[PDB]
Amino acid sequence: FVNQHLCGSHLVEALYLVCGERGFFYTPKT
Amino acid sequence: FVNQHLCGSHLVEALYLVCGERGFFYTPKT
Amino acid sequence: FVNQHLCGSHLVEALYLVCGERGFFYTPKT
Amino acid sequence: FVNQHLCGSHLVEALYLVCGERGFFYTPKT
Amino acid sequence: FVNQHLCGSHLVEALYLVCGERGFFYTPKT
Amino acid sequence: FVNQHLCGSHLVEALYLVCGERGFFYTPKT
Amino acid sequence: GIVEQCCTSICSLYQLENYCN
Amino acid sequence: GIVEQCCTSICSLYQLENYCN
Amino acid sequence: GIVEQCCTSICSLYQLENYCN
Amino acid sequence: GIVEQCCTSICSLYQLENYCN
Amino acid sequence: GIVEQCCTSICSLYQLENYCN
Amino acid sequence: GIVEQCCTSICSLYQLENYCN
Ligand SMILES: [Zn+2]
Ligand SMILES: [Zn+2]
Repeated sequence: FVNQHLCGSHLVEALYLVCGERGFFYTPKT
Repeated sequence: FVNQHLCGSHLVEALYLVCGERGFFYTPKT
Repeated sequence: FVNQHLCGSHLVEALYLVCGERGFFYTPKT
Repeated sequence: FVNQHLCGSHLVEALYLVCGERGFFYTPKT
Repeated sequence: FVNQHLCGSHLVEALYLVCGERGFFYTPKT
Repeated sequence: FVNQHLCGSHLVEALYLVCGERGFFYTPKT
Repeated sequence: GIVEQCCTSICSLYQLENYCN
Repeated sequence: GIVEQCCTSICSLYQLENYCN
Repeated sequence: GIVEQCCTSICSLYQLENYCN
Repeated sequence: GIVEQCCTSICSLYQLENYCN
Repeated sequence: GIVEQCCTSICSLYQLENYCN
Repeated sequence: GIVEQCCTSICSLYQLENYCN
């Protein structure tokens, strides 16, 4: 039932771009 | 002379995958 | 000396995302 | 229930490539 | 009901990388 | 002077797509 | 109408060829 | 908490803007 | 003219915002 | 058979390691 | 020989079509 | 410093492994 592993990869790509070239952190946790 | 913007997008994809669903941070700086 | 073909592919991806599910046009010309 | 947002991103990539460096428009609507 | 086409695209990327610049094959069949 | 590693990644993506869900082999060698 | 034709079923190459300029 | 907010529903641009440094 | 403006220099977000419908 | 083993369940690294030349 | 033909010059579609099974 | 180490030369897997939490 894979889906969270590919779903987190669709956000990272649309995340660092939003910044433009500054930096960001990705920590998946409650 | 674009290249660093597309070069940092080839690493992020090959970075969160190494972890394996754990978490990581991306901060480009000296 | 490829570079414009891969350069136009790095923009399209960062283009439809900016819209946010609205629509856009890509016409490369002087 | 995300799926259409990631589904429209798998086509754009396989769309501008078909043209071959010519141009194309992406307008999702009925 | 697309899914296998985008599913085989998530593996190829995480396949040639495992090798490490050696070579590999992708033949989807029973 | 990286460039061949990222250049081989721009073809694999535009290679399996050409087939259309059939199969292909990637072996870089003279 | 690519979202209502390719997302539900990989459109053929000819059908997707009629979308380029 | 991006996995429990965007994976279940495309987060808005403003909500995703509060995640950048 | 995105190929002759962003490929030579990452266009700003505002300039790229004037390209969406 | 990677489509019928990794698509239904992320194959392990060892199993995917036996597919490289 | 795709690394020594497409990396130096985008190979044509026909040339890349002779590489599929 | 991944931009000044991998962008100039594919960093090794061990070097990139010391960047994960
Ligand atoms: Zn690239
Ligand atoms: Zn995907």
